[PDB]
Amino acid sequence: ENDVPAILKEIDSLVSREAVSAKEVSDAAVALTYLQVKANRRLWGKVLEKAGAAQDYDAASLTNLLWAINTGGVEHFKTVAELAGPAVSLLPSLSPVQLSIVVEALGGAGVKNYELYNKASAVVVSKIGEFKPAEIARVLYGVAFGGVNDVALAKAAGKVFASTEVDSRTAAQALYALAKLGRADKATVDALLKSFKKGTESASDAAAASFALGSLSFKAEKAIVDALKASAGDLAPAQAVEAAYGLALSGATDAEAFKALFGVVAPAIEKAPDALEVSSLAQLHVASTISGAKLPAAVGSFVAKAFGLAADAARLKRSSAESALVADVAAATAVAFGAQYRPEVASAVASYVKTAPDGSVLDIAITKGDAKVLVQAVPSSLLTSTTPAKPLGHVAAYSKVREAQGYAVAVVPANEFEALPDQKAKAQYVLAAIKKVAPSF
Amino acid sequence: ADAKALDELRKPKFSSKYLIQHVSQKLIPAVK
Amino acid sequence: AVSKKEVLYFLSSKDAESSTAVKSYLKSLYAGAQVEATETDASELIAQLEKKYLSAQVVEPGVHNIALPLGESGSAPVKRYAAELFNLGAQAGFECPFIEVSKKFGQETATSETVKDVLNKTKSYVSADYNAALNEVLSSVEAEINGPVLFDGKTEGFKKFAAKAKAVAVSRGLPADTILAYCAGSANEDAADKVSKEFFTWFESAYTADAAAEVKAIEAEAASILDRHLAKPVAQIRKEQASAYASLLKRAETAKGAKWAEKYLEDVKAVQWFDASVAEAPASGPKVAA
Amino acid sequence: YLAPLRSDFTEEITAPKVASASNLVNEWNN
Amino acid sequence: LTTFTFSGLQDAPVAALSGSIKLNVAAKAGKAEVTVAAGAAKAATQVSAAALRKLSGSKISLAEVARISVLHSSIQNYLLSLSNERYQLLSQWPDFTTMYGKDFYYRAHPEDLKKFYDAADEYYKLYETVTEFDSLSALASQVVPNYAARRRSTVHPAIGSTVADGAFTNFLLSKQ
Amino acid sequence: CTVITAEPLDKLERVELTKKAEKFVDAGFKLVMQEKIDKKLLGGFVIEFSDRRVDMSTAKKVEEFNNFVNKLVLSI
Repeated sequence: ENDVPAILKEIDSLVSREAVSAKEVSDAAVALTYLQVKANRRLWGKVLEKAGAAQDYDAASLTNLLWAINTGGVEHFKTVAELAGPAVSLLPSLSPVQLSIVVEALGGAGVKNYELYNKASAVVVSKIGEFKPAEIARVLYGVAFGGVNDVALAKAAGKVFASTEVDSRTAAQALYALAKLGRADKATVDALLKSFKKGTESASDAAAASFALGSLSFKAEKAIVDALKASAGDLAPAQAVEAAYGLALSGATDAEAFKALFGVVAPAIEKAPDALEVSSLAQLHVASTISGAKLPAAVGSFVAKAFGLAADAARLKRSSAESALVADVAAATAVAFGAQYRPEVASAVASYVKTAPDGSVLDIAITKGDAKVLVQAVPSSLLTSTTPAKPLGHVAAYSKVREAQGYAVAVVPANEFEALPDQKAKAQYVLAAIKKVAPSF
Repeated sequence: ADAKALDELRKPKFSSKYLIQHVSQKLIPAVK
Repeated sequence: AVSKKEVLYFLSSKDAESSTAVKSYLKSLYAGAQVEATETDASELIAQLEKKYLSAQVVEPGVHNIALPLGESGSAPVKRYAAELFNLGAQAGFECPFIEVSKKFGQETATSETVKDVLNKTKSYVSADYNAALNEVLSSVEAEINGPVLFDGKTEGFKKFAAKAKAVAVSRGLPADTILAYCAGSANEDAADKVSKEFFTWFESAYTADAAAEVKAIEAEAASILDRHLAKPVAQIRKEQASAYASLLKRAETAKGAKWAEKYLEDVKAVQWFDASVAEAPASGPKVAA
Repeated sequence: YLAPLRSDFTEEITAPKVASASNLVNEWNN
Repeated sequence: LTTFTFSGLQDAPVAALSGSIKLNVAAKAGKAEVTVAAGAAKAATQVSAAALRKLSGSKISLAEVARISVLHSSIQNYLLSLSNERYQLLSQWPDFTTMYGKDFYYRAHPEDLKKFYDAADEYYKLYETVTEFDSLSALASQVVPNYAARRRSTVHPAIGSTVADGAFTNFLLSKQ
Repeated sequence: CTVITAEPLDKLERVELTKKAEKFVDAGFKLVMQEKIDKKLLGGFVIEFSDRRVDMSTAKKVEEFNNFVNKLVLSI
């Protein structure tokens, strides 16, 4: 009366024919999500193949199909991005719940379709009271992870977040969206923090809200920390390590919380060390050095190497305007410690390039004997999008993880560095930024 | 023998990648 | 294995055989083995050369995993192909392609004095249908100046030239106003939101025209190769294709010890195994160990 | 099915040289 | 996908749109009972709202098991879909085996009967070469290397004409 | 003598350049200098003695580097 392998063989023989319509493949995908069949992949591949194969799409079949692709968590960028044809072409024929589901699911897979995001953002801002706040958080998640830096939808979202109480899921998704956008809009974050009162129904919402307030670097609320330490079995290693990274970046000293989060991932990393991307291993090393939460002995040195690999990876893929910024800031550093003629500047800048103890290469590293100072450049991607124009939490993480290595990091943001008109001015700016944090030099 | 893996099959087969790697490994130690 | 400046490129790439080698590298890291120190040397020419010859090793597995949208209906298949090429570009180290070719114009015309040097030394990196339309307006402003238009911007003659270069630029179909105001930036972001919208909707139109033009060229090239192929009898086709395949196999067997010939014959064994696996179970395809 | 492996870098950014759609179909109708 | 998904048992699909598989949810505030009807088999499961949030933890990461590559499989797919366009107009050739009889022989002029016989052999040559489907797997391997050399550029893979025109105008119309 | 540079010389750049260019007179002569600015040099220096020239400027260095890279890729 309940037998799952017979119904799996049913759904496998369901979409193995030649002429599957939209409704059959859509309900096949929804039925695969409702049984939790992540263990089996080829049946999922048949579903995705027939989903990219069909040509007709009405509204509800595409909405259910992209909902199932989202909630089941299949990533196949070709067949998801090929759903954007009917997703664009049916856009006033989609209801607002359908529009939020489709824009959220195409945003989650990173479908780079600026036409869909413009023609969804105009439908949001032209009819805002037509949409529930969860629908606006879904469209904000979609337009934020779809690579659009749209501020009009962000302000129209913050209005509804200011007026009406939302669910902690809705606030968590919207905070994750603004953390992808990098707004750090305090006048909305203080509202969206007020949905973490009754305790969240899930752990993923609390984890992504914690990483959201880590990447925006606001504050821990001590409710989301309690809901995370009290629900840390329901998080993936890529989710729990991201939660610990957001928790350490928000300045948390709750060692039972970080211990309960590393108890997820240290058996996971000791099971397979090579499953996770090295970005999350560097985030784990950041969370393990900032909060001081200790790890097993074969994990600590290994992720210490992984952070060095990630720092050199972000260095080799420097966006060539940041490399100009590092050249200019290192020139200002070599002037401020004394090099007036240009070969002196060139020799000092070429000698300021020592290696860190973990193998990574430091751009501007000075040693006056026994103490070491580091000059850091925060180009544009690690800034916010609001008019205070402050750095994000990744460079504060970098400053905290280099300050554990015996360094005194002085951060030079590029919002302030690019105002000064002369090299003596930039030299005095970098010397004041160094002499505030390491004044002995 | 049969049923190789999954990651052994996602590799695009006759792409170059190895003429270029051989060119780099016989170029950069010969140009430094 | 690697020389460890390859492997910093392969960390963020999501290609398959880069992932397998980097997972084996991380496995060797776990067993008490140290990382190699990055050489903090090799001045700017070697840096750009090694960047150029190691970004090829990330784009070239990445191109062959990108399925073309050949003969598909609509627009969004071209958007899939072009978005996947933008993702490949961001994973191979290159930037957004607009700022990449603007960086190339900054690299090519760092030391140009007049606009005629600009239209000379960047002829290959721009369309000739636009370059002729700029050379005619260059001659038109050159006749009234009766001197070469120097590349400063303070000039009145440069302003009269640019007011018609903007005219031919909007005559081509790209609105030059929104592009100049986008890359030139604004202070208040709520007033820059609409110009970012206009720049991005032009830019999406532009890269779709780029990818669709490459798809039209591949469609016509495959159509021409097939229309030359269907004129042949099957005897010539069979002996021709068998001879060309045997010639390339002998060419890749003449090299021994090199990595590329070894991997070539390895993937030949892979395609022979794939024919055996499709022959053993034609309802399920290849046998994939799960 | 195997290709000649070329490792060369296209410097020029040009239009991709669309070919002519050939006269095989009109020949077969003839 | 991203590391976090924000959907599941909230504005979820309620019913099926096809009769080939029927789906009826019973979603309550805590849990949900999905009694899905599919053929001669049937399943009635039990999921809560935080039970769907455990779905997108370990991602699926689909991939395409191909013979040579996905690119070469797509060019071979287009060559087969062109060979269908040619084969459909070899499907509309008139039958000549109704005119192989000797009654149409001796009423026919010798030159015109010879040209009819050569036309029939020409049809057999066309039909034998348009269904050499094992040759497309190598016929697409000549379209690949110029395309792979055109994506392996010194500036960007997806760079082309109009983006370079836009950046050329943006480079020129700024102050030098 | 004639020394060519991308920018005008700094006064320490001048003394380093004088010491590096006095190596190239094959006598006990007190040769003088003449600075000139050509922007198509990308840094470095060219010593134009009107009898012997040394092109240490990085325009010829990047040109010679491109020719060497091209001479290896046609052999490898």
